[PDB]
Amino acid sequence: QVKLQQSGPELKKPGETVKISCKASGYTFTDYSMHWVKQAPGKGLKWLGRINTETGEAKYVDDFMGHLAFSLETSASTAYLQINNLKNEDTATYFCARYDGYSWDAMDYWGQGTSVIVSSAKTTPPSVYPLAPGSAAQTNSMVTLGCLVKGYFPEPVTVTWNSGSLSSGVHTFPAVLQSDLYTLSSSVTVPSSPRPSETVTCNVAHPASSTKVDKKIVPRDC
Amino acid sequence: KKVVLGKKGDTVELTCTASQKKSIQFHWKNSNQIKILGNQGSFLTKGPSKLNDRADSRRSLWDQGNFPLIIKNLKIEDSDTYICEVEDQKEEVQLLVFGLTANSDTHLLQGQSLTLTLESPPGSSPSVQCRSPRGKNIQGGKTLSVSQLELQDSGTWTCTVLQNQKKVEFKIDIVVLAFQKA
Amino acid sequence: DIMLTQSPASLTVSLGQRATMSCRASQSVSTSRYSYMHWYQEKAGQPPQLLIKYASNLESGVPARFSGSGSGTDFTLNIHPVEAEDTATYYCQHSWEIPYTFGGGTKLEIKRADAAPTVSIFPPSSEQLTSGGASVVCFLNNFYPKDINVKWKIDGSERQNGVLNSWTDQDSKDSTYSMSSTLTLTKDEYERHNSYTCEATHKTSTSPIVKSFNRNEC
Repeated sequence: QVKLQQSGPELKKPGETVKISCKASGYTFTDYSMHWVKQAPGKGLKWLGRINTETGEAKYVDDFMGHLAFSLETSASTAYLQINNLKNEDTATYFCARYDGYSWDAMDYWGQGTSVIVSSAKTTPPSVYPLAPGSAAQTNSMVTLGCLVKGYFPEPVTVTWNSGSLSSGVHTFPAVLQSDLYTLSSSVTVPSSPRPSETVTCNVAHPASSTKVDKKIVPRDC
Repeated sequence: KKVVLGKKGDTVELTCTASQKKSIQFHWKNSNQIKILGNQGSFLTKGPSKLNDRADSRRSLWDQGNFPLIIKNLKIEDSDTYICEVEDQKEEVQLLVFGLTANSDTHLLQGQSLTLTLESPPGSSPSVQCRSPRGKNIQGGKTLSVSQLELQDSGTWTCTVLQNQKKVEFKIDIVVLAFQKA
Repeated sequence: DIMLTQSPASLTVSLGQRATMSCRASQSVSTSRYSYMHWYQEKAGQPPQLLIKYASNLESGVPARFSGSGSGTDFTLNIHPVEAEDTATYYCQHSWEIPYTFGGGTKLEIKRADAAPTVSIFPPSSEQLTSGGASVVCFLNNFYPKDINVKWKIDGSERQNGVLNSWTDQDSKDSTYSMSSTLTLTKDEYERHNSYTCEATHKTSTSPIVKSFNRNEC
């Protein structure tokens, strides 16, 4: 069982350089070509280039000269992809992958996926606001609570309830960007018995600013 | 290193000889680390290569240290630097596959223009020169042209392609008719 | 140049029915023996995963209801019977000649019986009001079809500005959709009004589902 391990996510301004790495551990690095694939947000896959892990030679299909430079470090079974003149188009998820030249497997092993984000906006932590029923009727039995995560940058933000103990009835909506700041919200639907009686807390994390906030939902009713 | 030439839709034999005259372990791959074929156990295996069908070896010659790669119905994009790997050997062979066609369909006419075109692979330096059924010699690059045809040209044309110091030779039959309009 | 064209661009199918997606190559990607084509599955916000390799061979683990076929320039996958977890985008790739390009992709959605959204409205938190902001959030959960319209009414008057909407992708379990609608005001604007209303209306429905709260009511 092999596996490809890439670099963590990256935040860069327009016109900067970024070098994402990919390391193979499980097979002999120099016995398999390595391919890179880009997937821009909301779009499909698109092949980028293969690099010969024996010769160093690589062939790619990038517009404009430079901008896309593939390289190697055989000494540590690691292939690199460098993007030199970044743009808002370059903002995407990047995957490296092996191609079985020996047997009738194909792109049999892929990478975790690196998330390059190119934008001029500065890193901003979120504000976490709890959403509790003002004084609406108890309705059926399943009360709806929520959490509003407003005004942060960049992506991503993750939301869990009771450290993940509450997974059912949970709806976490995709973030929406408005003027260089994202806004996200999440809801949870639980019976009228396990609240206010039991504890309901939303855990939101924004690793870009190293933020962790555990907000407990407490009823309003004045 | 070694450089072999071959015709379109033809057959060629790329040789790879290791010492210890015996059936030892080997395999062929192209420039892109794709196994063409090799011996697994004792049986011949064929890899994901584009050549899977048209590629083969010769079993009996394995006990003589020979491990030949044999490719039938040669297409042009088969041109590549093939690598044979035996024990600790890396024997390389560059195959270049040329082809020759007459871009003037066929059945030409006295006075008309004839053009022979050389289908070469990307990144080659071919030097062609031909010989009509008379003796006259013409030479050029990918495109050899006869300004205006004769009836004496109706016959079999021979053409020599030169890559490096090696060379291949095609023959191509051309017919020429006469005409008038009164 | 080797272009892969997938059809349809999107597919809607009920549970238990057969899903058919085609992939046409501009030139042949096969050699008598084998065909160099591959299918991937990429669910909502997931990485792609190899499903079929070399046109007809199921990847390990992949359920038997998946199948691939074709040769030369025309290729087909089949999913029968379709299941809830099959909601995803599916792509196709050739390994004939570098570049190993991809198809345009085909999004598969499951058709279930229509459902009524579980509407819920929320006044601004005391924390946000302290910071000078005032967002009113309204959730429309577990409805179908996705075709839905939401309307805000501040004191019986329709409000269009400052409303931002978002939807989750089709759920993998129950096959429903959901919607968030957030009305962002300043505290000043917020406290200048009393009644706040969130109304859900479909195209395929006559009954508007309403949820309201009075600001003075606390």
